[PDB]
Amino acid sequence: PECFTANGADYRGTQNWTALQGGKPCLFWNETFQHPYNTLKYPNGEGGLGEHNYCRNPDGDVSPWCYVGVYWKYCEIPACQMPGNLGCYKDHGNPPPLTGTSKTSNKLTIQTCISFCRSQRFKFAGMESGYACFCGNNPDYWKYGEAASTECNSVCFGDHTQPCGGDGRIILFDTLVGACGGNYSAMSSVVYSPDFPDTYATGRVCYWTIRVPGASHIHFSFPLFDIRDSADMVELLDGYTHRVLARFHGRSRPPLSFNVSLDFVILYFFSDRINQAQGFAVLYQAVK
Amino acid sequence: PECFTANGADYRGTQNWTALQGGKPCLFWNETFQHPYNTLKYPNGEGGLGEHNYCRNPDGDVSPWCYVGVYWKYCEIPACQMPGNLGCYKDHGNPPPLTGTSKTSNKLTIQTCISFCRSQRFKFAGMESGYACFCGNNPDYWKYGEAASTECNSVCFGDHTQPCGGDGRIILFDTLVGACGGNYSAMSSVVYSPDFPDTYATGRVCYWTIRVPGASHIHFSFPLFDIRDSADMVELLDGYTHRVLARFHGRSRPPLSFNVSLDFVILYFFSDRINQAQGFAVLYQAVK
Ligand SMILES: *[C@@H]1O[C@H](CO)[C@@H](O)[C@H](O)[C@H]1NC(C)=O
Ligand SMILES: *[C@@H]1O[C@H](CO)[C@@H](O)[C@H](O)[C@H]1NC(C)=O
Ligand SMILES: *[C@@H]1O[C@H](CO)[C@@H](O)[C@H](O)[C@H]1NC(C)=O
Ligand SMILES: *[C@@H]1O[C@H](CO)[C@@H](O)[C@H](O)[C@H]1NC(C)=O
Ligand SMILES: *[C@@H]1O[C@H](CO)[C@@H](O)[C@H](O)[C@H]1NC(C)=O
Ligand SMILES: *[C@@H]1O[C@H](CO)[C@@H](O)[C@H](O)[C@H]1NC(C)=O
Ligand SMILES: [Ca+2]
Ligand SMILES: [Ca+2]
Repeated sequence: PECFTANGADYRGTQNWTALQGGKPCLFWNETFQHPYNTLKYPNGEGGLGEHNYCRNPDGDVSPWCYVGVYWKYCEIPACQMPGNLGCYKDHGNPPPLTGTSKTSNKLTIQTCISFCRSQRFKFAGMESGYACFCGNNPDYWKYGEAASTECNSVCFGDHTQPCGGDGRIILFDTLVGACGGNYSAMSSVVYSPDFPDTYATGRVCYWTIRVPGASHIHFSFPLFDIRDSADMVELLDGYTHRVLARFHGRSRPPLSFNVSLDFVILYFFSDRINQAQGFAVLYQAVK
Repeated sequence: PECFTANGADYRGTQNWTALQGGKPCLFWNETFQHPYNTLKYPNGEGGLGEHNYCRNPDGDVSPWCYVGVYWKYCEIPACQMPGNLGCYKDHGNPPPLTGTSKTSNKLTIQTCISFCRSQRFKFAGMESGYACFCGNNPDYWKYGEAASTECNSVCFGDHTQPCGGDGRIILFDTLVGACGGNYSAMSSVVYSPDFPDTYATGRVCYWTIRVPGASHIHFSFPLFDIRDSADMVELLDGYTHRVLARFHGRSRPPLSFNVSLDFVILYFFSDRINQAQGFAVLYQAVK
């Protein structure tokens, strides 16, 4: 996976066509001087612009894009799909792709939808048309077929940096995403900060247990780590002893990655009441 | 103040009469071998027993006591009254000492009463008879007079380690006690962990601001510090910069005391979801 955000703001791969099939080539960011976004407005490489023509998302749009009057287009990047975004699917009406429950909200975000469905004990949450939230446990949310991820790019009504599906198009998420806690026993998975992909709420204490029977060690990486405060903190505890193995906060970041020689770890997050930020994504991989 | 707990479990002063006036002298704990409590059952000085006859509370009774068939008695120790316990007062009925609101609860504790009143925006909370909670903003809760603190020693129905008043006797607390947050501007005050004097709840994030216009420094001491986990933590932040000045947790305790050369500090507490403990009491004293 090359993206651990919902809008691929963290994408830093080398796709430079709007689509791998039938796409247009991207312009170079160090020559797009007519346009708002180019390397001269953003020295220091902010949002990943540089001396290339690779798809990027520097302005908080819903997906990566590039300059190509249609002077820019979204890129359809298959590897850029955060873990837990299960895809964009067609919704032909009756029955719907998820059959559990639904609501509409003028402030819908991915997480407010996810959160609504999770509450009600549903496995899957789907957003359509920017404002409609569908929940379900149905395994066959793909019933009407997959759609290009670009057909799910309506802005969420509550957050314009986030995609919320489309007309007859539903963007699907596992409701574990951004839960405040959870048990993980898979060989490898990703854990997101609470409320992800919204910024994390103030005053959260959340922990997740990672227990992989038979592991000799577990490898941790933090492909996303955007925690604001010395007071916000992410901690890994030894599961058996509760000893704090590592403490990360806004002023002491994680190495690319590191290994813990345990089969049982507890990841804790504490959020203060000062400033919120995008949060984190931790990828763990157990090794036998 | 010689006690920062509600039952004086932390009292370590030298009173060895049950009362300073008309009292009986206490027996020595290193010769009370008939009794459950003595220095041979508790080597390592637990609950402050040693080679003395000083009032102590090693068994989680509601107040300090000593051996003197009435073979033991509570001690009436004027200095042992935690900051925010405003005293024990007479209640002669109509009108009551606090006139705001009331409830009864089979699980009453000091904090559940305090919490109920605070919620409703009352300054004062009072417990009577072990089970009755009274709230009020009335300044004259002392209207019927003070009583010996020993007349307020009914066990709280929800916590037998805590006093909850008596028949016609009300024990009074400032509702700031154990609040999850607050602003302090006094020259000196005490801040307690959340839910104090109950053990702190799991999953709390609380902060209190101490801002004393014109202070050159603020002196902090921790006369009580009973935090269980490496994962629970108390932190002091610079108010202007939010820099974490000191981090204390279950495995790294505070010095007797220390000074911060600021007029503006934020005290933060984070409580994990593993084990709770009695909590803390921080005494600050600003200096000009
Ligand atoms: C895409 O970028 C690569 C550099 O990674 C470059 O070799 C190639 O010229 C690019 N293709 C197009 C059409 O820009
Ligand atoms: C921008 O950078 C590319 C890749 O190095 C370079 O080939 C190109 O000529 C540059 N264009 C300008 C206007 O700097
Ligand atoms: C972590 O785990 C693997 C063994 O599975 C090891 O080969 C690799 O070098 C380790 N990485 C670090 C940073 O220790
Ligand atoms: C009280 O204890 C003090 C020691 O601090 C001792 O001098 C004195 O003998 C005691 N008085 C009584 C009656 O025990
Ligand atoms: C206990 O300690 C006191 C104070 O030191 C001492 O005077 C007394 O004789 C001791 N009694 C016994 C039985 O050890
Ligand atoms: C703290 O403050 C006072 C000045 O008000 C100073 O005299 C005292 O020595 C200080 N204590 C510590 C531990 O610095
Ligand atoms: Ca924060
Ligand atoms: Ca704890």
